[PDB]
Amino acid sequence: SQIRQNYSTEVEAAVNRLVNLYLRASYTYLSLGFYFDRDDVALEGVCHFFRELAEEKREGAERLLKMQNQRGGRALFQDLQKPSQDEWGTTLDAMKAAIVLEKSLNQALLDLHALGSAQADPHLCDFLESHFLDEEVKLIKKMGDHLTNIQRLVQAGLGEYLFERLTL
Amino acid sequence: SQIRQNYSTEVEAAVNRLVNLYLRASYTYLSLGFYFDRDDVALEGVCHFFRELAEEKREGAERLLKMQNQRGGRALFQDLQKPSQDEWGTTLDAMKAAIVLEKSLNQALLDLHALGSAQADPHLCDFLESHFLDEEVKLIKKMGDHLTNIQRLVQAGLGEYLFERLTL
Amino acid sequence: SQIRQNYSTEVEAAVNRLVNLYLRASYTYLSLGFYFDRDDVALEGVCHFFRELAEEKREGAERLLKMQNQRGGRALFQDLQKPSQDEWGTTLDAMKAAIVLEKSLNQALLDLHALGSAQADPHLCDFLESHFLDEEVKLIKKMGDHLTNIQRLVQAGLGEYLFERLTL
Amino acid sequence: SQIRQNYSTEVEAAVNRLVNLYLRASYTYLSLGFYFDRDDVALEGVCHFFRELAEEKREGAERLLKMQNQRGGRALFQDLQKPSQDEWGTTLDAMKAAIVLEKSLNQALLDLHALGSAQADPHLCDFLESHFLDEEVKLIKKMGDHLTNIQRLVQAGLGEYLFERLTL
Ligand SMILES: CCc1cccc(CC)c1O
Ligand SMILES: CCc1cccc(CC)c1O
Repeated sequence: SQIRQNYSTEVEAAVNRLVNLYLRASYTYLSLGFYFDRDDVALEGVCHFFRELAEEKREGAERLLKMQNQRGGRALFQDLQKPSQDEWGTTLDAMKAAIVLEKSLNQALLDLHALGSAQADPHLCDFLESHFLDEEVKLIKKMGDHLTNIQRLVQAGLGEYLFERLTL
Repeated sequence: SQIRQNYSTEVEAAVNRLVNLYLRASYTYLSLGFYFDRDDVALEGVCHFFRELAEEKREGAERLLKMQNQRGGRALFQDLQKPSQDEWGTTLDAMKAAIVLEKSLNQALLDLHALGSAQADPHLCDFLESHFLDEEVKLIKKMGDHLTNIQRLVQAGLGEYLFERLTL
Repeated sequence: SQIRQNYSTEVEAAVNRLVNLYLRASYTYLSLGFYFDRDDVALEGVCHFFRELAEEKREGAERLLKMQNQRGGRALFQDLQKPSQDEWGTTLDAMKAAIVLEKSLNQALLDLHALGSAQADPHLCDFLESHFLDEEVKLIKKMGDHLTNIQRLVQAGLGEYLFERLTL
Repeated sequence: SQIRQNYSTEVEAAVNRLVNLYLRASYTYLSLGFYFDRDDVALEGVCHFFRELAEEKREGAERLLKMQNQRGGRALFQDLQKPSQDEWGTTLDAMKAAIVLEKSLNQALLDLHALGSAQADPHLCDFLESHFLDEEVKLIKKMGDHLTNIQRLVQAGLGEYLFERLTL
């Protein structure tokens, strides 16, 4: 590549893996969103919360792909595994599954930053710090806050309704 | 009729029956609306939800009558049977009765579409698809969502109040 | 399902398969878009054309999922197969691959409409006609027009540049 | 210096060298710009592209000098070597020379970031990441894209004209 400079094959490969993780997270949230739109679940604020996360994770993957090209790396796509569940249980179950998911993405970001640091690739390090690391910390904080309020509320049916109406 | 073309006596008669069904549905919802306005029931969001449905079903009947004339059919009116109940119980009872009602109207629409298909009357088929079939599916989806949230909420008095205040 | 009416298990299953086909088409176009953003390919109008198609096909899948829930069907997601190519060749190769893809989606839509017709499901028939069948015919017409102009232009390098600058 | 803190003599000296490299790059682009304004070359979009780069590299040097003073370092200026060529050949030759130049500046930035990291000078590391490293990666990506389109176009005279008219 005529433009490629200081960009290791190890980072290029890890960026392609992180793209797959973000697209898989987007797919998981798409499934979560539509589950809460079911007529027998019917929590529209929960549906909107997850649908908006599907969109954020998709945008995250496209920013990584744009960066891959900016550095002269080559995008390589793999299958997207279907989400781990077909039905997601209560808002509480779903928010616990969402935090598990986000912590895995954050750990993948931290591993990639560690690789870029070892490879002495400061553009990559800065890119992650600028667009991903702080967004994940803020999102995990918000989910943890939601989890705490959901738990304080669970008359489990009444608590689920009020959280969706008054917080989401 | 100088204008009548491809419009069978069977469809003309079924359209007149469907007009009666819609006017009867309007009347049912008028009764439901005023029941929830009773000082000893007093759920104003429920009253408004049903009153607005009375108006939609009346408009539905007038659109069918306009179509009957546009095709050269002849409107024939019958008695409107009084609604099946004088008192409608809880919001839950009422919303279950409303979904029963809407499913009967949807089944009458589907039967009429089947008749128009058999009679090779595409204007009729399109008319139903354009103005009625999707509106019924959306309305039944909304009622099913309401029923699910009402059920999750029923401290039955508190649940009824909160649904009327926070959803309707 | 309390709301489900006239919605066959065969249509429900075929809608879930069509969702997977649209998401796979979105993924293919995402790959096509980023290939044309490569520094050694560098045709930005081509990249934008495919990126915008990725977004349309994703929206198509979400409209199908919303309809599945509106009818009381249950969304079931499968793996998304990676796109069939890692590198897409010239604009001409890519536009030929895009038309192949769109014709497969159109054929899946026509098969689903045939199933809904056989199952006497007019809401489904109308839904496809309203949101999908005409959009596909218009898109295939546009791609065929692009293919004809690309072919008339291929001094193959000069022709590729001018098409991207003056048409896209 | 009353304000100097954690700022090593090695970084201070390297910043002064990087100022000289940026001013020399500005001078090179000034020469490139005016060459394309020659009546016997006459590619005004190329001239404007390089003139605007002369201005960016000059601004880059002034930002480094402002930072040198903010840290309590002392600016020391050296001769600016004249650009390496008096005539720059075709747009293609010139864009290849520009990418060579930018890669040398990027490598000097990466070396300075490595020095700041070794010296445990995070303000310097952040300063480079914030104002220089991403700008260079974006500029090198853009030049690589231009180089690819120039090459696809070279009827070498016609290709040069069309690139200047339709891209620049
Ligand atoms: C944002 C929803 C979504 C999920 C999974 C895969 C794709 C392909 C672009 C997608 O758009
Ligand atoms: C922006 C053009 C330019 C080139 C080289 C040197 C100087 C001195 C400021 C200059 O302004």
